[PDB]
Amino acid sequence: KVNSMEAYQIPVRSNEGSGTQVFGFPLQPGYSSVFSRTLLGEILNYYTHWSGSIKLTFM
Amino acid sequence: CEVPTRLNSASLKQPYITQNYFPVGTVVEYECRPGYRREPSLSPKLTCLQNLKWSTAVEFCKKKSCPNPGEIRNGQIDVPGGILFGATISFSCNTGYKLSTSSFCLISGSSVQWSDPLPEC
Amino acid sequence: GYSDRVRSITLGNSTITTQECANVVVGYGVWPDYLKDSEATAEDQPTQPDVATCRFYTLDSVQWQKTSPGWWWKLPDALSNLGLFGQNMQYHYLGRTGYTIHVQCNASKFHQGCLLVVCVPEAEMGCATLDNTPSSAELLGGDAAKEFAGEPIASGSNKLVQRVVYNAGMGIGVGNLTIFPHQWINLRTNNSATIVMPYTNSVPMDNMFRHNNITLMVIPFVPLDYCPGSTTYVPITVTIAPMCAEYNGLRLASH
Amino acid sequence: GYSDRVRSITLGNSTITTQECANVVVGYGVWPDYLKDSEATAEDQPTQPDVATCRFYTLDSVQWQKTSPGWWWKLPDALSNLGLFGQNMQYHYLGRTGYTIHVQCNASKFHQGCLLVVCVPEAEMGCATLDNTPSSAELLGGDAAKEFAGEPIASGSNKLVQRVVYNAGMGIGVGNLTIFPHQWINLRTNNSATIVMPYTNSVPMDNMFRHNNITLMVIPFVPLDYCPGSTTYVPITVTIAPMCAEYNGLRLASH
Amino acid sequence: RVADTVGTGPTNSEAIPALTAAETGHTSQVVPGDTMQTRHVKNYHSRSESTVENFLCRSACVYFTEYKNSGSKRYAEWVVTTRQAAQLRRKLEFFTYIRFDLELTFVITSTQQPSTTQNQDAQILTHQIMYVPPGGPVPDKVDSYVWQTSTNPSVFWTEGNAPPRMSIPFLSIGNAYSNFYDGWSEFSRNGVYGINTLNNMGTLYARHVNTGSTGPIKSTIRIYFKPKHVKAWIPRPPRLCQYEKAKNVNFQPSGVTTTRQSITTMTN
Amino acid sequence: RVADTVGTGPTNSEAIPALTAAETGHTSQVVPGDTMQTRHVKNYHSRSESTVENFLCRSACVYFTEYKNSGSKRYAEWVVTTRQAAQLRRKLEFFTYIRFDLELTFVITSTQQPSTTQNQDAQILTHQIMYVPPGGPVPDKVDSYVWQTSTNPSVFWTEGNAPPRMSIPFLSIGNAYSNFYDGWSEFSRNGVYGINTLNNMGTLYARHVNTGSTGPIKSTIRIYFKPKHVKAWIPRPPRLCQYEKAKNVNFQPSGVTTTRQSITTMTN
Amino acid sequence: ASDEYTAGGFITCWYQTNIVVPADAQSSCYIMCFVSACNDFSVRLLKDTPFISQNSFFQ
Amino acid sequence: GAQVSTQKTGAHIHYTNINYYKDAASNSATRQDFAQDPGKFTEPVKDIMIKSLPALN
Amino acid sequence: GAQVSTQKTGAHIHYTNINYYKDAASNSATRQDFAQDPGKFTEPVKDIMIKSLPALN
Ligand SMILES: CCCCCCCCCCCCCCCC(=O)O
Ligand SMILES: CCCCCCCCCCCCCCCC(=O)O
Repeated sequence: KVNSMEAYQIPVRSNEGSGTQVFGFPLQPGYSSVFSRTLLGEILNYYTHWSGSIKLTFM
Repeated sequence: CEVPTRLNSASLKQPYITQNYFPVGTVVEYECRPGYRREPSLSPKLTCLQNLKWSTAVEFCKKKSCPNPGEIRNGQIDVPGGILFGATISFSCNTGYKLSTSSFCLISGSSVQWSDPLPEC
Repeated sequence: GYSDRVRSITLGNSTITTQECANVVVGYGVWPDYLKDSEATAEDQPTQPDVATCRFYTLDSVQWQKTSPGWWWKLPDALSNLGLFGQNMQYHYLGRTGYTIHVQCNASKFHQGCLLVVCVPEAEMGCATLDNTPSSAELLGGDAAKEFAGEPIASGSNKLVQRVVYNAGMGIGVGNLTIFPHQWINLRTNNSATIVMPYTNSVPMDNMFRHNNITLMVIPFVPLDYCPGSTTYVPITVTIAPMCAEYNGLRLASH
Repeated sequence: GYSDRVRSITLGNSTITTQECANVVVGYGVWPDYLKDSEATAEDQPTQPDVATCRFYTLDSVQWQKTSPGWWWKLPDALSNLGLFGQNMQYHYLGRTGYTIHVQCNASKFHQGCLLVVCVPEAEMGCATLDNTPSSAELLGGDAAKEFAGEPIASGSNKLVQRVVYNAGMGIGVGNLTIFPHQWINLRTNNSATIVMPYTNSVPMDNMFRHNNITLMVIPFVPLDYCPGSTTYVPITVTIAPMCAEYNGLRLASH
Repeated sequence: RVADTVGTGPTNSEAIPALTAAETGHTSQVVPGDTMQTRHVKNYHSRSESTVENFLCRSACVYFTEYKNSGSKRYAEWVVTTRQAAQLRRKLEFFTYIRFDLELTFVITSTQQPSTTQNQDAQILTHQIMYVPPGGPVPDKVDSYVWQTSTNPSVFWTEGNAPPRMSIPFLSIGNAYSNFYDGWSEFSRNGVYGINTLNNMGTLYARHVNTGSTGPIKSTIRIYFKPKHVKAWIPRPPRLCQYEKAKNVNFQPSGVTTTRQSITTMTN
Repeated sequence: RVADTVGTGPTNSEAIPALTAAETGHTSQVVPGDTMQTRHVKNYHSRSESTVENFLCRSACVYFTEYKNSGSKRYAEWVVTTRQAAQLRRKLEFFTYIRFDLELTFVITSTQQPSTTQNQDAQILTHQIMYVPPGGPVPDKVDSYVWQTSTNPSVFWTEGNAPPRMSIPFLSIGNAYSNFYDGWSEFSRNGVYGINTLNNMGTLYARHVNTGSTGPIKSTIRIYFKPKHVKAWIPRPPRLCQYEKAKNVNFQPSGVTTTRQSITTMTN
Repeated sequence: ASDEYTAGGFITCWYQTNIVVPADAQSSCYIMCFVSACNDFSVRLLKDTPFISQNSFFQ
Repeated sequence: GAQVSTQKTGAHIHYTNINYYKDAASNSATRQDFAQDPGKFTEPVKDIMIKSLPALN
Repeated sequence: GAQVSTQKTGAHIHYTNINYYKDAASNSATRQDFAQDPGKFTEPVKDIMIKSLPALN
């Protein structure tokens, strides 16, 4: 999925159940593969300490 | 061009290994050495450029992960170096019980497994 | 009273109306203007047509299919053969203009998808063969749109442009492009996206035939989808209007 | 500008958002508060956690079917084993809190139905056998929802609760319940219903394990209906947040 | 100084700070105190090491070459370009247009080569580094007349001393440097395509002023570039792929990131 | 200035300055003039060399390692830690939490190794010392691309000059350094236990920039740490036993002091 | 970098109710996620990115 | 003709600078320019957007 | 912008200091901070204890 655009899509579909999980990942912008290549991650990988809040926008 | 760059993760694919003349614009392919698993994002190919120099090369393979060690009854497992290929876990016992002592993640067939099984204590 | 989902734009003898629109993105916060006397370098007097040049030109349409990678357009090249704009930039040696881009897509409430509409300044692209450089025909498509490719272009003795959608032909990250003034077309929210771009360059004026300043990239991030029975042909249209355009160095027409 | 169909609620470290909501019902016009010095009776100092206790807890979901009679929840019992709230009311002898109830249902424009969401104070219930009284397990369902019954429960040598929907287990009239602060979920108008309830009782504080102050009753008055092809699984979720909660009499944990 | 947090409480209003439309492309300016209860804490942190200067203001090796005191290669040459290495190139490529003064530093180191000449007693070597602007007379040989360096700038360094350092102003015919160019050398859209057309920084030469010893000696000069007085415009995404050439942006396609087990995995 | 003595005389009162209870743990604030007759003498002595700064503000060697210009070991590495030596470690361990700036100084010395290569005429050696912060690309080989030191700090020294020296600020994610830690890396009370969990100061590398001669040469780099701007909290008793490891406080049991003949012996 | 002392936490997403789709409408949808730094964000030690690499001088 | 300016110290003592060359390209680096304006990249829209109000109304 | 302070001389003549770098971590060491307060370690008790009075009365 990393060799296409499908790496950016979170697949939510209707199911005969409730309370299941969609996604989950750790809060490691510098180390986690999820945030490593984002603008934030690419800027963090030039430094050693980070401190502040993170905004996640889901569309 | 000379011999392609040696990489710890992967090894030159056959028959390029038995080849010593590489003209300009020649592509060579690599393969993951044991255990090493192929990385889907990176592509294992190198091209001899006009400057008679190979293209930039990065580790195209990563170490395989051994299974979770488990949970030894009445015992403590010490994992100083993860559970990747080539690590070593240590088996200890609590005060009041008598106990192998260590296990090594090694390649056994097509995957990696622990060597010594969990002891009893 | 008012809503904020309706917007009209009037330039020259042309008008554009919208019923479902997001806001309007304004470049880097800068509105296009003319060149000042304290920042000019060329000495002869410029020409400013201001009516025929500053109007909405409508390029062709492209069909959005369930498997379309995306399209790109070079704006100095796209309007090169269209209207007086093309005739002006043809005879003149130097040119300076800002581009407003309006991209429109039409669908129902049962169609789903998402487009990113982005303006990249200085979108230098690569070639399938590491040695050699891309041909002008492959990089520049006039009167037509160039399409990205889902899978990597093969390397041989060729001058083809690397069209991988995930690398945007620049080898970078498609997600990180948002750094450039952009917008989205979410088929459940907005029919069209409008971006106003000023003149960005390192020199005050530049020849509009050998250098392309900005490139427009329309990339579907979520594929188009619908159930059988609804319309299968969904086109995308792009309207470009030049703004505050001035030209210098009148010379014999260049073909 | 504003609309009035959007509402956000923030309590503790939790937030609730809504795009299609009716107004907010506020108990009997009273907003929950703490206990005053001129109305207290217990003498030791109370504890007020105020952050962990005052947050949104989300119970399980229940499927709404074409033939569902309805469900009921005892709030002191529902949150008894969930979070610090459960630990606080466990160790303490006396407790006092107000409950805000948010019930949410999601559907399309082609689905039809109607739910009544009502908070009944002191919902004493009856038993299938006229002699004898109902068992605690039948009356109280924790970590789960209790369901009404379409047809009358048989009388024998049993401790089962009479679950008739038309008598609401109290022998009264389901239509007349509106006397209690309530709301409706009409699938063509509102996705969710929110009710804020203060602390109602005849004594200032009470043991939260042997007495249940209020009961939440979700009753479908118009059955769910749709045409073949649309989604058949429609769940209902209930989020409860305790408000202004104080406890007295620290003692050994009660299981 | 970074912005301090603001203390807030519970809320049951119609204000919807969290709900927004990203179709506009406007980044939401929400703070944690909008979706939860927060305390008021003064923040004393500072964004002083994140400024453009502190970011690019460090010495970085951009090239090194080797020349000898005998044989064929008696002098060394280099066509000035910052794309030779990867680290500084990738740091510079964050921006489309950059304007900056340059602090050049040179490190020169010699080494005795294996031979068979007996009785080797060398003397101190002196090196000359001559810069030729484009259009100048380039040295054709090591004893060339051009080494006079009348108009041309030159630096002379004796081994065992501190490394030579000089400051170069913003040299450009434009109003800013261009890291990227989307055009052709000719007006007919043919010929050189890319940033190579803009490049025209001249050539740099280096030689031994004396043989020093009867035995072979090879010297190596290292070039270090520290940008100062930096001003930058239009930022752009960092290079995901690996570089291949210095004259062009040509690359080999690579995946967006690195793959994990499933979409619910907390580990790499 | 130290407190001067006060002159007193005889006394037959009910004041009992000498009698006290040490059960409280209050140290008695009695002076000699309370239990005897004293003269008044001004005291001009000063506690200026007993301040925390003057105590810890001295250069101390914390490590030294050897690298060559040929063979296998072509470069040297060291994981930054102040527990390698005994003297500075024991001076620092007087306090639980310490905050201090660091003045680093490097001493590099070379030596010709026994061989059989004839005609040896070396040149001046230049050394490079590169510091990599944790998470950086560590050199895998001596001719590694990482030596560019774009973002990473580096120092270049030519032999025969004054030893290199630089100043490092208070680097820590906490509010003070911790000499002691009573916890585990994982929240489950398992894994690394001790001050090793807190340690994360990165790695320091060193190499010869040039071979210099056709014969073997071995260099040795010495690291010196001088604390300055020192602030300290919570003092603790000095290490009675001898140290054994750098990652932990493990020790071998030893007696409180040294034994004499009897309880009435005036000699050791 | 990855340090177990400075742990971050976990970010997850769950179905609150169920996706409600009318007849003749696709029941499988996608979500997208954006990340941005907050006003209090800050970073504190210049270093070299691990991703950038090179075997020999280009061209 | 010297310049006296404050140094970079921790929160919760002046330095002196003289220029010796006459080219203004030989001075030291400007390390203390802490000025920001992220409104060009974040929020480049034409109509202002208040946080608490709905974006599209 | 120089600082003139007294030196360390015997009991019973000024020095001049200028800062050249702009980091406040490059200054010299603070060798002349003679301030003490041993009341935290000696006498950390809650109720004051006068010397001449009995400790436990
Ligand atoms: C005595 C020796 C003098 C040497 C002078 C060398 C001058 C080099 C100037 C290089 C300027 C920077 C080039 C940037 C190129 C670009 O990004 O377009
Ligand atoms: C150019 C060379 C730069 C070298 C930089 C070395 C930085 C070392 C920093 C060490 C700080 C003190 C560590 C104390 C550890 C502790 O007690 O927890």
